[PDB]
Amino acid sequence: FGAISSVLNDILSRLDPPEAEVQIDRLITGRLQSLQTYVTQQLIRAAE
Amino acid sequence: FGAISSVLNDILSRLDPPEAEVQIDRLITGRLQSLQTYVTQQLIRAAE
Amino acid sequence: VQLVESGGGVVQPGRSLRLSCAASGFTFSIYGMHWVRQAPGKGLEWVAVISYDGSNKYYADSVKGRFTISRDNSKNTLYLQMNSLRAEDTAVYYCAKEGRPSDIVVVVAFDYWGQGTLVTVSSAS
Amino acid sequence: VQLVESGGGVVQPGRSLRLSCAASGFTFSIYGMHWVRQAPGKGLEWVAVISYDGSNKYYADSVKGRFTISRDNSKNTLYLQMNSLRAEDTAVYYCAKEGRPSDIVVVVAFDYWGQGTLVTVSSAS
Amino acid sequence: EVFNATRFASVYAWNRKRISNCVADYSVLYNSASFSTFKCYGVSPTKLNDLCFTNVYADSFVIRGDEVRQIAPGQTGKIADYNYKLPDDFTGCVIAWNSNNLDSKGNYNYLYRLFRKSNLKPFERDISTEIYQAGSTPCNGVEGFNCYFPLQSYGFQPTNVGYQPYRVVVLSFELLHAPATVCGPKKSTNLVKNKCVNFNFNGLTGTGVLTESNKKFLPFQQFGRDIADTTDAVRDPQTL
Amino acid sequence: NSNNLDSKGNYNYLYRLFRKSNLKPFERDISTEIYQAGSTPCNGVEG
Amino acid sequence: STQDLFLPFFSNVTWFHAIHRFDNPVLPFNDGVYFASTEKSNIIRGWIFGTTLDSKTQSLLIVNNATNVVIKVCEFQFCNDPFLGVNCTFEYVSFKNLREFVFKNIDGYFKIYSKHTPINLVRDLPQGFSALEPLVDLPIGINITRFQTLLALHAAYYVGYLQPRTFLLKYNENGTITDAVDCALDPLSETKCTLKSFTVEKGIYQTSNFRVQPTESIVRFPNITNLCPFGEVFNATRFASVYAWNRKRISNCVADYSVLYNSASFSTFKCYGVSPTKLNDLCFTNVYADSFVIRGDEVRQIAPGQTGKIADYNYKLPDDFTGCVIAW
Amino acid sequence: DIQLTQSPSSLSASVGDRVTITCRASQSISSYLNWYQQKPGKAPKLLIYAASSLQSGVPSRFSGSGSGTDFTLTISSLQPEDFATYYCQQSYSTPRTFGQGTKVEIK
Amino acid sequence: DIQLTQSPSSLSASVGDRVTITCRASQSISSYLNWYQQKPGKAPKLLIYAASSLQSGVPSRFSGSGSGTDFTLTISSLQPEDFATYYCQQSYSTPRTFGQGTKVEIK
Ligand SMILES: *[C@@H]1O[C@H](CO)[C@@H](O[C@@H]2O[C@H](CO)[C@@H](O)[C@H](O)[C@H]2NC(C)=O)[C@H](O)[C@H]1NC(C)=O
Ligand SMILES: *[C@@H]1O[C@H](CO)[C@@H](O)[C@H](O)[C@H]1NC(C)=O
Ligand SMILES: *[C@@H]1O[C@H](CO)[C@@H](O)[C@H](O)[C@H]1NC(C)=O
Ligand SMILES: *[C@@H]1O[C@H](CO)[C@@H](O)[C@H](O)[C@H]1NC(C)=O
Ligand SMILES: *[C@@H]1O[C@H](CO)[C@@H](O)[C@H](O)[C@H]1NC(C)=O
Repeated sequence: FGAISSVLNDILSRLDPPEAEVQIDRLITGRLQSLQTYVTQQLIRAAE
Repeated sequence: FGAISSVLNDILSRLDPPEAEVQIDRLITGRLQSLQTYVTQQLIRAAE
Repeated sequence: VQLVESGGGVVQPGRSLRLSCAASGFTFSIYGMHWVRQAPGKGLEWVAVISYDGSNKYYADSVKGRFTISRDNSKNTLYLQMNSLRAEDTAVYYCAKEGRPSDIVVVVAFDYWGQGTLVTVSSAS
Repeated sequence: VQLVESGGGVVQPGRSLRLSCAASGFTFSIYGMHWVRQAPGKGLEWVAVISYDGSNKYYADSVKGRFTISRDNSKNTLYLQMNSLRAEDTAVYYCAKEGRPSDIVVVVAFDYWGQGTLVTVSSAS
Repeated sequence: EVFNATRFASVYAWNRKRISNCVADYSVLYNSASFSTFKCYGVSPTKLNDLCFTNVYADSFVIRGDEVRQIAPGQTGKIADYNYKLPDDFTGCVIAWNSNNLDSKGNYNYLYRLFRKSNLKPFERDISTEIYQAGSTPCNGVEGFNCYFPLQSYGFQPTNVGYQPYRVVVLSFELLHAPATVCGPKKSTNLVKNKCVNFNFNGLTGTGVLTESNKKFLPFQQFGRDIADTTDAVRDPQTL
Repeated sequence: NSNNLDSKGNYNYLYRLFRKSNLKPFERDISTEIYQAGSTPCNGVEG
Repeated sequence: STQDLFLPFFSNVTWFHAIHRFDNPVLPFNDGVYFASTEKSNIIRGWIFGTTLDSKTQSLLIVNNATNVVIKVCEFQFCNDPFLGVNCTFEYVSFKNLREFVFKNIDGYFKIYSKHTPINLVRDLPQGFSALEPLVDLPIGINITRFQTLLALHAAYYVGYLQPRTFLLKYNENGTITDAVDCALDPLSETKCTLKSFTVEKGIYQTSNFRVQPTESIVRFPNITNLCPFGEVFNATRFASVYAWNRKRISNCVADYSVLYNSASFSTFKCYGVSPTKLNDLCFTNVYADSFVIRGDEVRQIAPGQTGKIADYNYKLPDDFTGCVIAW
Repeated sequence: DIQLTQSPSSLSASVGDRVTITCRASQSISSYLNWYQQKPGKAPKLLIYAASSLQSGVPSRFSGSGSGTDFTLTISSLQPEDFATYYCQQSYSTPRTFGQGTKVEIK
Repeated sequence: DIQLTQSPSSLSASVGDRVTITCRASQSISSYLNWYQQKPGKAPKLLIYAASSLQSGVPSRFSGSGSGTDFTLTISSLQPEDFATYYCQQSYSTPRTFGQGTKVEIK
């Protein structure tokens, strides 16, 4: 999701929080967007 | 989508990747979000 | 920066003498202090050191027990109380402060000297 | 940067001589080297130039065929093999280094000179 | 040894030093205050000693003061584009300090390689003389006009801050899920099994329940993975 | 600019670089804390 | 599914013999090399990896003397026919056999793989599938371009070149690679990768996207009859006196600076403001041409940031302007 | 060959005067002169390169200018040590050549 | 106690000479020496610190080098005002000690 590493802990390691926050925030928006799609698919599939 | 210009080729041509990547990322998120809406509309309309 | 010394002169052997070193132009209470003496016609000899706060003191071997270095951070003055004076203690005594420039400041060096005061331990009248 | 020249002396007309210029104070192996001669009381006359690697060698009009320039990047020494000497070749010969003072490197320039050595082509004793 | 080495090569031919199979402590490098610049991009400097690296490369060279800024990720400059180029993403630290003490005697030993390299890929050393290339119609001689020979020389003199020589060493870390040749100075605790314990093997990290496994690794392999490419099995470093 | 009032060499000011390893935001470190940088001995300046 | 330098399936591999008088010629290296050798008497003994193979530059060596494996990276002096009869750096020490090897050089590392399947077909390469474990890794890092083998002289071997394809590797339970499909081998195989399953059942499957590559290129710009009058300015019959410098304004025309640049009759084509090459490229609104006559010394005198008779008294040039002084 | 001709061949002037020495090339070399100062019995010293750039350590009074074929060496205000022989020298192409020399003497 | 031995203890030289003043350290101190010039009846002045870094105002003809236990003070061109006694000084540990002094005399 356009961050330095996909593993969240590797972001917690490998750099201090004040900069690491920016990398994590990019991870969150990607992951959160994945649920939005997955849930929305279920509701429509659940309706079927 | 809150970027310098709508045309992808512009931002690529005028600016080299280190700065443009931020702008290209903005067009991706805007376009990709736009694609989500159309597909989700189709899935709902398809069920009807 | 100035270091004006005083208290030197002739003293009978075995008695005591106190030197003074007036500091100005810099933050006295933050720099460590040294006394350095030079006997007539001979080389340089380190004497003593006192920390910025006066808690730390070292002395040369030849003055251990007899010489006490002190500090007055209020008046910005350095002293050297010389006790049990003897002939080999006759020397020109300098005060100086530690000092470090700006860049290699990690390495501690030496710098600006007091003008020196003469103390002679001799029984002649 | 130093350029020590040698190999001068008296030579009879028609014989040969080798001039040497020892390089120090800089990376020799990356620069072109020039020979410049000055006839007694006369003006400067460019003689020969060699590329840094010695693959390229150009000579002036008056010395084509007779003069050979050579190079030893291991000893950082420049040589000028002169052959078929004649009366007009009498001159104080300089070795010289390309050099370029700043960023206008599109100037490729001329710089520091050796001290120069005298070559006399004469049958006199 | 590398950081306080007596001599470093010129920038146009920078030496690459491989560090592997050694325990490395970066507190010592951090602690010294002689270092003018300790800028680190991929990793925060304090945490260096903690982490494990698959590979460390040490690059040493000497540059003028003004050029130190050019030695950076995604930085464009004379020396950056022509001589030594950093990938924008590289995980490493840049260490720089003055060389007026050890050099700047005029000093012409150091060369910095101008036009002759116009655009340069990251992390290659280019030493080719290319006799007179940059741009011209005549070629392949001692020729003059508009050829302008590439390897121009720094002139280092005590007169020269912006023009003062700065020794710079650049450390590049390679980070991967592999046997990390180099790690920091951290003691090893005893192994505990069948219990919820936070663990890091070979600096792998993670929390789980360590249990003995019947699955048989092939001799070369070290890390197992699941269908979702999630670490499920590891080979203990100390005891296989 | 402060040249007009200050900078007479004026050594009055102090900046404490060597052993101040880190400070939290909006925090003052007024402890002199003689010296640490790294080693076991003390009571002298040393090298 | 993984992407790596693999040998494409069903490829052409050169087949060199160790028979009848024969030789082991030098072969080009590449991003990688596949070396499979079939044996009855264990003849093959070596490899070479050098840029030059002539002691000029470093050349890696691998040779198996009877029970020892040797690796060296000196600048060896190799014979033109390097054969083993019946500035130095790192060193390492330790048809019924098909000793396949994959020698790949990546990211400054030289990796070797191995397998020792026993075979009864002496003619040619057996159909089958043996995966190759990584035998040894060593960090040599040389600009390797060439390749040669060393044969014991009193056993044909094959050479293939790896390519950057994408493969789907079917790991088994205990971990052995049993099957793989080359994602680009044939349209059927493209499906298997896309479905990510080896069996593909009845139906129609969308796999990839067709594309038409742009073939030529066009750059365009309108022709115009507004040609720059610079020639008229230079070729004017009479210029005015230096004190009365005529100022001619130029606008609404296309200017061929290059034609001026190529013309060489002009004795001095000095430029300060802009390099004459960029003049044709770079375009401004206002162009001013000044015309007058002076002596040769004064041609020098008319320059920015300069004090002189013509320089100051009658026509002054500011230090700052972007312009070129042309005198002939 | 590219021929460089200096004029005048010699000139007399006094300290503080403004002097001008010209070197003209048979063909345009467009920025490639080099100006040197030579004293009798010693090797020349470089003054101006690219015909307009002042070499380090040479006083700011020395100045060169021009491009193409017409070039000038100028010393704004003469001092006793500046009386000498000055040579122009092209580097545009080979063979490299010199001007015939310009001698500056005391008036 | 770190002992500093200078060699020679005295030397005679002429104006313009290149003279080397040497200091040996009993144990490695590796960059820490401070060089001082002392003239009879006057207080010493710092010349070289960190064994190779020039003190402000000290003319460049004084130059220093060394690391470990091997150190030198070198004068490229001796000046008449440079004739004096020079002391190396160590600062690795306490107490700080001095070399015995090198007297630079006129030959
Ligand atoms: C490894 O060496 C080869 C030469 O054997 C290099 O290839 C040359 O690259 C240059 C590019 O600057 C081309 O102009 C040459 O034509 C190439 N040589 C040949 C024979 O074609 C190669 O660049 C070297 N590797 C690296 C990474 O530089
Ligand atoms: C393999 O070689 C044969 C000739 O022996 C040729 O006809 C064929 O096209 C080649 N195939 C490939 C994939 O290169
Ligand atoms: C095999 O080759 C190596 C390479 O140097 C040589 O040293 C060795 O003696 C040879 N023989 C054996 C048995 O290793
Ligand atoms: C060994 O390497 C150095 C590195 O520059 C080189 O100068 C030298 O010529 C090499 N040895 C030989 C025999 O070429
Ligand atoms: C599992 O391991 C055994 C050897 O102990 C072997 O016989 C079997 O083939 C292995 N399974 C696979 C899939 O390789």
